[PDB]
Amino acid sequence: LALQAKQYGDFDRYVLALSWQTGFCQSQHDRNRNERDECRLQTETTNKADFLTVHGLWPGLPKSVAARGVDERRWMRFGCATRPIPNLPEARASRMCSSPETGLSLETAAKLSEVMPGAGGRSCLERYEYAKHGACFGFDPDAYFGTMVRLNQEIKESEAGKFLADNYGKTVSRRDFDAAFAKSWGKENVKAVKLTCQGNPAYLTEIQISIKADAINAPLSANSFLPQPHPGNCGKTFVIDKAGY
Ligand SMILES: [Ca+2]
Repeated sequence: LALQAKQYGDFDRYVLALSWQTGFCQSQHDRNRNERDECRLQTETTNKADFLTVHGLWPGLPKSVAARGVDERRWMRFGCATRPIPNLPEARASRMCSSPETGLSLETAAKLSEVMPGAGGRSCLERYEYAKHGACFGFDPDAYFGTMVRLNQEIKESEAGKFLADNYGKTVSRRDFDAAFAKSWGKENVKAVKLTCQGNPAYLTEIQISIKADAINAPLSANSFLPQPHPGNCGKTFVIDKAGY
């Protein structure tokens, strides 16, 4: 089904936030945070591209919301719980299972789990994600999570995903990562990607991709992306973190 906002649809972009799952787990470990079940075993996998998981799909600041004194910072911090609007219940990162069950179908839930290891169970990442980024738009949860799943697949199967797999555990350059993204998606769209790194030597933790709001329901092409000014904190080279701490 098509992902469509019922209200507040006047935003420019979605950010598809993809974790480099091994690096995410590495960063939580490095910062002495309580280990998550998704991370515990440091389980290896045949297609290393499968470590690129879905963190979320984040609408940008709606113009209606911006008009009420809400800036980017507030929007990023609170999403659907921004005051004075949309002012839906706050999603708490420390208590993700306190957010409502999303009502996603069992079929969608199982597909989601494959690419979002923290979905469901007593982890509930998808509850938190929908509460912060979807509930106030009235997104259909199946359409919303199905879209995340599809987009993640598209990235994974692209030259960008193959680059991560082919360079698993290695130091890569932004130059070469960008060339890989460009191969699939166009040189003009390299700047639609923000890369986040942690640690020293720095390793990849997240890939954020800016997509035109009006393009979200189409398979990704050179026309789907919204380049942005912020490349992220990864610097010129960084490590594609391997499973294990
Ligand atoms: Ca690691």
